[PDB]
Amino acid sequence: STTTNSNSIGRPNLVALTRATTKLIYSDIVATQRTNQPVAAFYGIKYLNPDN
Amino acid sequence: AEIGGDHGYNATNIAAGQTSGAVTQIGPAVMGMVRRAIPNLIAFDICGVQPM
Repeated sequence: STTTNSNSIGRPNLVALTRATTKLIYSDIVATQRTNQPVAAFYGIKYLNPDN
Repeated sequence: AEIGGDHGYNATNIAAGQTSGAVTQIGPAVMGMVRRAIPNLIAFDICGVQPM
């Protein structure tokens, strides 16, 4: 009765990988526009009453 | 009636664009860059030229 314990298993089969990464949400949360200089300036322009 | 205003001719303000009336300036222009000249060379042939 040559059981399976006589056999020796070889290289185990790498069935599947598994990496952990968050659902990275920074493209959809905030508005992006690339800047061409080491200082970025955003304009704020407002319309006022005669009482400012 | 929304005057333009001007910088106080004070280098710190004009570079940053801080103004006195309305509409802060984006910033200065770029008229160009000036660098020191390259000094000339006294010809080596007056003395011995023997490439080693």
